[PDB]
Amino acid sequence: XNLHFCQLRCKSLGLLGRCAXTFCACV
Amino acid sequence: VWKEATTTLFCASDAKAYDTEVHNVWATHACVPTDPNPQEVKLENVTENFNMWKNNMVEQMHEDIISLWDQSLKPCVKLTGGSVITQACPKVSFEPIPIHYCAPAGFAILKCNDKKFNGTGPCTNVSTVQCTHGIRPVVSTQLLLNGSLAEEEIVIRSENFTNNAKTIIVQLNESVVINCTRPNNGDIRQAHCNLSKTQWENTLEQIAIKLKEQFGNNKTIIFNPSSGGDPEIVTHSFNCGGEFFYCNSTQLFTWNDTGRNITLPCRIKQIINMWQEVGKAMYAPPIRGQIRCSSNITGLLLTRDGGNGTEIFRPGGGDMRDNWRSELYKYKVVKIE
Ligand SMILES: *[C@@H]1O[C@H](CO)[C@@H](O)[C@H](O)[C@H]1NC(C)=O
Ligand SMILES: *[C@@H]1O[C@H](CO)[C@@H](O)[C@H](O)[C@H]1NC(C)=O
Ligand SMILES: *[C@@H]1O[C@H](CO)[C@@H](O)[C@H](O)[C@H]1NC(C)=O
Ligand SMILES: *[C@@H]1O[C@H](CO)[C@@H](O)[C@H](O)[C@H]1NC(C)=O
Ligand SMILES: *[C@@H]1O[C@H](CO)[C@@H](O)[C@H](O)[C@H]1NC(C)=O
Ligand SMILES: *[C@@H]1O[C@H](CO)[C@@H](O)[C@H](O)[C@H]1NC(C)=O
Ligand SMILES: *[C@@H]1O[C@H](CO)[C@@H](O)[C@H](O)[C@H]1NC(C)=O
Ligand SMILES: *[C@@H]1O[C@H](CO)[C@@H](O)[C@H](O)[C@H]1NC(C)=O
Repeated sequence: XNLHFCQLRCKSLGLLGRCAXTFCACV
Repeated sequence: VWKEATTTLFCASDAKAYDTEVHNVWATHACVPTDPNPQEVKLENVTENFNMWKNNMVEQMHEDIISLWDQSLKPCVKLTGGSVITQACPKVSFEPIPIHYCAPAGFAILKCNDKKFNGTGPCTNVSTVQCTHGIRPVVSTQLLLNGSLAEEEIVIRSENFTNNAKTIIVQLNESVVINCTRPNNGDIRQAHCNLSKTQWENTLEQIAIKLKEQFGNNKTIIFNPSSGGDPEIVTHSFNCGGEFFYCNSTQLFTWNDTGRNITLPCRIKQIINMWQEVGKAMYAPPIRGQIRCSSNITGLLLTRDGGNGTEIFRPGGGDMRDNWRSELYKYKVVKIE
């Protein structure tokens, strides 16, 4: 993966989110 | 020549009808017996291009393992797309077995035998086989377990090393044993993993040499823990004995150039993000007794930060296709005539 929510969560760490298959991964 | 083609691969294994472990049960219905008369045939004066990053064998294995899990490991509650299903959720016996992939009539599996092989481009030592070697369908993040070792050196592989968004698949040439245990007994969800500190440190040093060879000998190589995201990928997650272990890998991935065991703290979780499809599943609390798996670490999935002087690598994974790729990289299917 749910990309929007992944980006939502990672951005609050100062990182972009991206999918890793069906998982959220911060970068 | 033999054009790469998509076909119905079938599977073969040593599954036993009398074994209620879930891989055995699935295989009993879905697979044939392992080939009793294997035949590899060297193809003389044949060069063939491979591309491990676009190999339909990977997609077929992926769909088989999803089916195996979906039939075998039933959660009590599953949430997908805002819809909830609940069902009976018995605990099961779970220990992966090797599965072989086989080409039917009119098709062949080609196998690259070159020692260096980076996964893409021409191969000058090619053979045909009826079936792949036996591959255990291990679902995990960060570390690749119980797989196949490189023959004489560590090899690192990526669809594009210069692109920091592409996962680097590391194949070790010496495995490092890891023992993970939820003790028989306290806290039923508390577990841990032990591995040799000197073996792991020597492994990191050797990977770093290979990363330098790829990125530049002026580079200083740093490993750091995951930058964050789902627990599944921040930790080393895997299934042992039917329970989902989430192991803190910070100690494995905090390293720069300048006791005897590393003990990783772990938790058994009931609520997991699914790998099969986007959603969450809830399982029943762990069984009683000692829950223990002893595994060979045979490879790793890394990501590189990119974006100077230094290169930081972090543990990765998540897309299980790269796990399948780590074993299928030397094979492709072609249509005869
Ligand atoms: C080609 O690969 C096979 C299997 O690994 C090996 O036995 C054979 O010696 C190789 N041939 C050459 C010329 O390298
Ligand atoms: C693998 O080797 C080929 C040459 O055979 C090379 O062109 C290709 O770039 C390599 N793969 C990489 C760098 O990912
Ligand atoms: C673990 O590695 C050792 C040595 O590399 C090997 O003998 C053993 O069969 C491996 N176990 C599995 C399950 O692959
Ligand atoms: C494993 O590969 C490394 C290179 O990465 C090499 O130094 C070492 O001798 C190899 N050892 C074995 C047992 O294959
Ligand atoms: C590899 O990735 C880099 C960075 O995205 C890109 O500029 C380059 O063109 C890629 N090489 C290919 C696709 O051959
Ligand atoms: C892992 O367990 C095996 C026996 O199953 C043992 O020989 C080995 O020493 C253990 N390794 C660690 C690091 O605990
Ligand atoms: C993992 O272990 C490290 C080292 O103690 C710690 O800093 C980190 O908080 C741990 N992660 C979690 C989720 O507890
Ligand atoms: C690795 O293989 C050993 C031997 O079959 C097994 O006990 C262990 O559970 C396996 N590990 C994983 C993660 O499947």
